[PDB]
Amino acid sequence: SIKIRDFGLGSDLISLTNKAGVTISFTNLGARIVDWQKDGKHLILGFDSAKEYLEKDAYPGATVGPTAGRIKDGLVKISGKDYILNQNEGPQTLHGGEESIHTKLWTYEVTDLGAEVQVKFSLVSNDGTNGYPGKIEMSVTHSFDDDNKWKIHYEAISDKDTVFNPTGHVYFNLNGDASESVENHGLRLAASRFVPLKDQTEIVRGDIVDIKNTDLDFRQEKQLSNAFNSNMEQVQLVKGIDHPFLLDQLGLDKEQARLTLDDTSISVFTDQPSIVIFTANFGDLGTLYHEKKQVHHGGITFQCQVSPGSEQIPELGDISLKAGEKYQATTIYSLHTKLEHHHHHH
Amino acid sequence: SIKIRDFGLGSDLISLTNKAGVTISFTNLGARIVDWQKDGKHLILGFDSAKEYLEKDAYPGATVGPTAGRIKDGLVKISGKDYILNQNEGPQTLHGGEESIHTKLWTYEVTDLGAEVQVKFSLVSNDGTNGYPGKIEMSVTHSFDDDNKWKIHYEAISDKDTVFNPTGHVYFNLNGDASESVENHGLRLAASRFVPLKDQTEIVRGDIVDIKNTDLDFRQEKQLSNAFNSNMEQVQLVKGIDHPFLLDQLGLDKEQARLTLDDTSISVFTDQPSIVIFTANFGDLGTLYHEKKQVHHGGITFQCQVSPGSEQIPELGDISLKAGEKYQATTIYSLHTKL
Ligand SMILES: OC[C@H]1O[C@@H](O)[C@H](O)[C@@H](O)[C@@H]1O
Ligand SMILES: OC[C@H]1O[C@@H](O)[C@H](O)[C@@H](O)[C@@H]1O
Ligand code: NA
Repeated sequence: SIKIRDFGLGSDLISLTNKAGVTISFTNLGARIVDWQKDGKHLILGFDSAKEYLEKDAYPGATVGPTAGRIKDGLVKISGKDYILNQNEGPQTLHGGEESIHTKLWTYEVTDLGAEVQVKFSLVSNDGTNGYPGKIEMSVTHSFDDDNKWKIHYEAISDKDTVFNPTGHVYFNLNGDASESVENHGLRLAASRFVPLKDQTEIVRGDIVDIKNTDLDFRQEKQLSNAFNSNMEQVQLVKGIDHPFLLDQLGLDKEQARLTLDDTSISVFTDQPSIVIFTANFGDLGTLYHEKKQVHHGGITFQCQVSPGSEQIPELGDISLKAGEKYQATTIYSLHTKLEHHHHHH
Repeated sequence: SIKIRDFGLGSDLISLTNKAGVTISFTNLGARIVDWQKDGKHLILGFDSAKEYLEKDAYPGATVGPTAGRIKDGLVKISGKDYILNQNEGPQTLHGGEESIHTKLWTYEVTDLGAEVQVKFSLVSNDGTNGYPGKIEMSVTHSFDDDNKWKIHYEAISDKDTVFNPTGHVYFNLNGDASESVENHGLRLAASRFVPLKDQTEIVRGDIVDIKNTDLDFRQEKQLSNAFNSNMEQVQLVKGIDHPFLLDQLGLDKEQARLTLDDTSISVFTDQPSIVIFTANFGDLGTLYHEKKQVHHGGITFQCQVSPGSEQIPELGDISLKAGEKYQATTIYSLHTKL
């Protein structure tokens, strides 16, 4: 079933319940996921109204872009030309600049396919918005089906050569409580390399490093605590994880990551080459989620996209988008129960 | 009473009914007025869903900007520098360029003051959007009261020197039906001059013209048909009226214009210096409003703002907005019924 109601400030909340009783909800403010529950338990982080997002943290569950991540000095090269984008983090352009797409009300239409329900959000980024050549006609379709798969499908076409590499900013916390650290979760991730950051500004260092057999190696499932407790330079730098991991094998058909807690698992599939993992390294900020003070490490993202830093590390990819060319990207998060045995204590 | 409902594509329809039983409705799609009715008759033109506006005509009732009207060649100069804005009508920038603020979903908040209810719409125009320096934080407040006064109050702040001169694009039609020409309405307007158009491109011609004692003199109430049947080259040029009229006396307290049909009249007040009057000169287009095919001359606007063409005729004013300055504008449409 599908339900809709005002979510505040003119945004709406679209709630779907599939045949298995699982419910998931989205808002057109930032074409974002607001909640995902199983048996009354929140699987992700979210707020209860639109205003909270605007006042507390606008990123959670949002669609971010046009370019996700940081671009050093806000400088990109588009068809031999240098362009400077809005700089909202020091000289850096983070997540598309200020008052970006995650802060706008997108229009939308719901399509009921029975076993699947699609919520297609649309927005036009005008030419020159935040320094980006356009216009860019974007759409993000969020769908949920009877198989417990939440899929995000992105599409875009620009009138001019530009750059495009958006992502989905959901945070998971299988504890269903922000005040509980995700160090108790098990993580499997099919990636043998990562992109180190230069320093506190978080721009890329310039090299790609092999992480096999270090505390960041999750090719074989291990608890997140292993990473959090690590004193490896990079972990200490950011007080957790806040990095792009390069997938070893590409393709929508492969389970790239799996996050488990007891009997619940979330599997990640995508057609993108990297996954930026940020573990809510907010220290004592304590943003309130459902009246619970969020803890350091109280959430984890799996932002699938082309890795940030390609400006400096060309091997990472090319995010350019040619005029008239159709962009597409697909990321899927699937929920499972008793996929494996995970019985630990922390 | 206030009622909020889905208006399509995620947009909302906010309807306010005052003590007199008059109903006015707005949508956050373009911070716009959708309907205004008394005793079951529509006083303005509007559609029944968001999709219609997008498919048929996105301008009716909307907040248009950042700059309302046409800018020759899309060119403006800011702090002595040339800037080219998005061109959406040939080389001109009309109503802020393509996919402008009238096509965006604005956020909003309703404030019930009892005798008056306000709906405050907000939107951020990012720096560089359609060529305009910013970011510009804008808000438009539409309010309605028990005295039948519909007021629009604009506010904006920019992080950078830029240009700003928005307007409200409601079309009135006291016949309550689009298939009926407004030629039968009487119009009074406190302006002795107007700004002629150069040609069919509708860019300003360059001069300011005195209209005293011509078919366009409405200082004394007159029926629109007069203007409409005029042989004035400017009338002939656009097939009706599509021009900026310069108000003789500035100030919000003065009734600047009045539109009448029978027992019903609309008074216009504004703190702006000009009113752009466009009489829906669409010929056979036949846009459908409420299933009624619109006729040529089936509507009239009162776009209060600084006259378009200031790029070429500086006497008209200056639409620059310096960084950090707060822009304000107010326009009121007051409804009256003779007893
Ligand atoms: O929400 C703010 C956070 O956004 C994440 O996507 C970035 O990776 C973090 O470095 C940043 O602190
Ligand atoms: O909606 C399009 C119309 O907008 C009006 O404000 C302009 O004055 C007309 O020239 C134009 O045809
Ligand atoms: Na809505």
